[PDB]
Amino acid sequence: EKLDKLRAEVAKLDQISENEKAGFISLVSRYLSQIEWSKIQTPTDEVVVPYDTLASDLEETKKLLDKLVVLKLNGGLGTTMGCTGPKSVIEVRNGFTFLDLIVIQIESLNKKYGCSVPLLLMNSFNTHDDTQKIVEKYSNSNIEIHTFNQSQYPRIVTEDFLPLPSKGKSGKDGWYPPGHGDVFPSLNNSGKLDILLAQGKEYVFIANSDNLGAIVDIKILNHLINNQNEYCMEVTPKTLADGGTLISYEGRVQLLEIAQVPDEHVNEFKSIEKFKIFNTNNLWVNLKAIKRLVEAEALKMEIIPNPKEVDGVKVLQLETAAGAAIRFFDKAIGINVPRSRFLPVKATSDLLLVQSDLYTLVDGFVIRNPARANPANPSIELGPEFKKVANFLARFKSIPSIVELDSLKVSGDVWFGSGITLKGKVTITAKSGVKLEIPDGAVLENKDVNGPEDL
Repeated sequence: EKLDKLRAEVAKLDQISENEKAGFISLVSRYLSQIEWSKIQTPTDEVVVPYDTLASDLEETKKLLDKLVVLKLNGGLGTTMGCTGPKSVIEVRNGFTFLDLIVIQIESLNKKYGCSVPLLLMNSFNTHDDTQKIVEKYSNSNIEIHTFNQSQYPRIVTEDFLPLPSKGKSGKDGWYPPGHGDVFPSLNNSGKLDILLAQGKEYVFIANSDNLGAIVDIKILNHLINNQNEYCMEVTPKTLADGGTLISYEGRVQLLEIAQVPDEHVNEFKSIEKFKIFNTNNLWVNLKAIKRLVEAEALKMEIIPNPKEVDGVKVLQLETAAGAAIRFFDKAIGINVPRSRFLPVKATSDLLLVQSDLYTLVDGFVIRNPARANPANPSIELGPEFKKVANFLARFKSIPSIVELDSLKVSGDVWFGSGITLKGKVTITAKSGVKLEIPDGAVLENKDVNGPEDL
């Protein structure tokens, strides 16, 4: 029994709590111990509710908001985009970080309705101390901000299936936060869940701190209160560029990810024709239901292995997803929302969009320029030279105007001046060894640039 050998070594660790050891051992048990395609059903409009059908007063809206807590997933670092510290503290636009804008937006909500919707940041051991220091700057803000630290699990050395860390030794490299599905046991273990319940809060709105579209939506909250759904996942129509989908399966809604799709149906799953929606990671969950299901040990989400290398040594990081929890909640639904609620910043190409003239900031909210009639955003592709935020900023003296852009692709050592306008289809391909400069004031429209001769 490899399970006993691992549980015994986990028990000797002194860096994490007994609750965390038990949760990790549980994940390992499921990992060590596929959907039936013919049973999958497309959700009806009663199971995935189109946003246009939602039922449309300051004081009554306060009564709704008084039941809400806003939780932002803040356990991840800015590594992908070349930044240290929490991903949420990268600057988005006009010097404001993701977390800055979240705070201003809740301040706006509190002012308009005379409420105090609490903000709860779910940190990880990778972000918690920095976030504690950072949230000192909101001390004078019209907001109640709290934080908690999610679970800390040991990485598993793949070769011998033993924990990487050891008793009484430091080192972040030995550990990992076990995904966003951990929000539910962590809300409980940290004590925040009992406090929220005791305060009369009833629903938590969960979202990634890097989704600029994930604002509190009164119509959605109103629907949940009126119909007592225990869980609502916001989905949005699939495009070619898109993720897990909601299905009806054995009489209730559940998330389906490609990992659970048998090989012979992966192409049908990946197609655009059968599944029309995907999960935005905007989640609304009933707090009493979480407590019930955490205490019943019912939240047995699919294990996501997420393997990694620590100084070239292969490790396992067993994780779970927050969206996968939906199949355990009663009266669970999807809501199919417009894509304006799905604006994740995952790459510097997304920063280009939000920092451009395509958007502006209005009281903390990211507002799309109405002069772009096309509701689709331009496609933007940049080479690895632009991967890191600082390098992306250096290579754009100003952000080009892209209101009329269809698509931009840039590769090679390219440096943009200021005051540039891009229209239609623009490709810029700097050949090997060429440091290509796009001049100040350039207008590029339906143009392929392959060298200085094209400028």
